[PDB]
Parts: sequence; C-alpha cells; structure tokens
Amino acid sequence: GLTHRKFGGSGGSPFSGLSSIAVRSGSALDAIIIDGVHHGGSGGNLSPTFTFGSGEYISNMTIRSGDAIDNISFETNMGRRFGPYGGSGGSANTLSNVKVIQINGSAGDALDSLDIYYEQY
Amino acid sequence: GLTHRKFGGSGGSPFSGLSSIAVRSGSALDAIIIDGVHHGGSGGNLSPTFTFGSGEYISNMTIRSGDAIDNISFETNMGRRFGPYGGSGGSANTLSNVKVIQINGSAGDALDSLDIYYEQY
Ligand SMILES: OC[C@H]1O[C@H](O)[C@@H](O)[C@@H](O)[C@@H]1O
Ligand SMILES: OC[C@H]1O[C@H](O)[C@@H](O)[C@@H](O)[C@@H]1O
Ligand SMILES: OC[C@H]1O[C@H](O)[C@@H](O)[C@@H](O)[C@@H]1O
Ligand SMILES: OC[C@H]1O[C@H](O)[C@@H](O)[C@@H](O)[C@@H]1O
Ligand SMILES: OC[C@H]1O[C@H](O)[C@@H](O)[C@@H](O)[C@@H]1O
Ligand SMILES: OC[C@H]1O[C@H](O)[C@@H](O)[C@@H](O)[C@@H]1O
Repeated sequence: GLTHRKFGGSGGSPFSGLSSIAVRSGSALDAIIIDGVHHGGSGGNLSPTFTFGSGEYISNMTIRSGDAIDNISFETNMGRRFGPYGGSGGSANTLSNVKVIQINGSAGDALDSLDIYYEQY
Repeated sequence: GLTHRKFGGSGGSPFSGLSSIAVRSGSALDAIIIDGVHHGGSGGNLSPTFTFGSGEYISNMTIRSGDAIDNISFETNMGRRFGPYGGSGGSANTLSNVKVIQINGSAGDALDSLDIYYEQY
C-alpha cells in the first residue's frame, strides 16, 4: 500500500517535490500546471503561479468536480491562499487539516480528474 | 495518515506530478533537482536530468544515508537506470518493487534528508 520512508538526518531547510501550481480556468478547469508541466487544454485564463516556500504545503483544499474538475482552491500551512479558480458546477469536496504530498490526475482538452496524495491529520 | 483521493471523471490521459530528477554529487549528495527545481548546494558534479517517460516511474531504489544522503541509485519500470551517484558512506536502504509517488526532503549546503512517498507492491 501507500507508505513513506525518511532517509538522512535532521539538518537543512525542508522542501517539497510539489513546488508550484498554476491552472487554466474559465467556468471549469481547463488545465493544471504542476511544477511547470502542463496538463490539459488551452482554454480559460492562465492563473499566476503559486510557488511554495520552504516548509510550506497545502493544508486545506476544496475541489469541485463532476465528470471533470470544475474548481480548485487551497490554503497552505503558512496561511497563503490560491483560487478559487473555475466555476460553480460539479460538487465540492474538501480536504481539511491535511498535508498534500502529490497531485496526479488525468487530462485531455480539459482537466478530467485529480488524484491527490496527502497525509490526513 | 498517508492516503489518496480521486475527484472527477473517467476521461483524459493519466499524468504523474513527478517528472524529472537530477543530482549534484561528489562523495555524497550535494543537491537534488526535482521537476526542475534545485535543492541543495553548489558542490559536486551535476548529473544529467532523468526525465520520466509517459507511464514511467521509479520501481526499485537504493539510498545510502546516515546524517545526510550519501548515494542514490534507482531503476524504472521501463528498465532505465539512474546512478549510483555519490559515495560509500552511511548505510544502504533498498526499496523493492515500488511506485515512487513523490520525493520531499531537506537541504542546506548539502542534501540532508529525503522523504520518499511510494506505493509498495
Ligand atoms: O473553463 C471552461 C471554459 O470557460 C469559459 O467558457 C472560457 O474561459 C473558455 O476558454 C474555457 O474553456
Ligand atoms: O465536472 C463537469 C460537469 O460534470 C457534470 O455534468 C455535472 O456535475 C456538472 O455540474 C459539471 O460541471
Ligand atoms: O479532457 C477533456 C477530453 O479531452 C479529449 O476529448 C479526450 O482526452 C477525452 O478523453 C477528455 O475527456
Ligand atoms: O559530495 C560531497 C563533496 O564531494 C567532494 O568532496 C567534492 O565534489 C565537493 O564539492 C562535494 O561537496
Ligand atoms: O550521512 C553522512 C554521514 O553520516 C554519518 O556520519 C555516518 O553514517 C557516515 O558514514 C555518513 O557518511
Ligand atoms: O546541508 C548541509 C548543512 O547546510 C547548512 O549548513 C544548514 O542548512 C544545515 O542545517 C545543513 O545540515
């Protein structure tokens, strides 16, 4: 199953492999750009990129979805916020008091799905 | 606490958020560059960038570590191989038959620690 293992010591400043998120969005999610890699189509407007600082991670996240992704918003453990971007369709699902680890999904001309890997607190 | 949740529908082509890895290495790990972002110092030599192909992922990995990261090697489900890069310090830790989902860690002037998130098959 899903698991996590740490290697090394205690020094240094923390970093996350999930380093930046942007979206293209209109009334729905046309694309998500994860660490600079584009996933989806070219519709909508390109949001400015959210780039995480050291020790910063998504701690709350609302995704509206139906047969596709309609809307994304999140807040980090530092209190910074992204979105909401997208429209009011689908229905909202919220992750509360989490640490998002990775954002995978599926995309074509639009953002069909997201697979969110996170730690639940 | 580590889990995952899927939102949205069935369409599109799958994508993974972890897309490329390079390292700076000498007798140990000086830096890791994940999805294009540099974490760590300026010592050692910069490795070529390993860019994951469509549907490719780390399936087997060895990390040598003590108080820092001493060496990294991995192999993928497409038979590709990365490293070993680094030295002989620390102790070997081996992941067998996995799918690496994400790499977090900690770095200053060197690579202090790695947090590997993976599915264990
Ligand atoms: O988000 C779906 C759709 O929303 C609006 O119609 C416009 O912004 C389009 O460009 C976009 O494709
Ligand atoms: O998610 C795409 C689309 O899927 C379904 O048709 C409904 O939930 C809509 O409200 C939503 O906009
Ligand atoms: O992403 C919207 C849509 O784009 C393309 O038509 C295909 O990839 C579909 O599978 C996908 O559902
Ligand atoms: O990797 C640890 C260390 O190895 C060698 O001594 C050199 O390449 C250094 O620049 C590097 O920092
Ligand atoms: O990890 C850096 C360093 O940490 C400890 O001192 C020992 O495990 C060494 O063998 C190792 O090289
Ligand atoms: O990365 C090696 C070393 O570099 C810097 O001195 C600091 O970030 C330390 O915490 C770290 O252990």
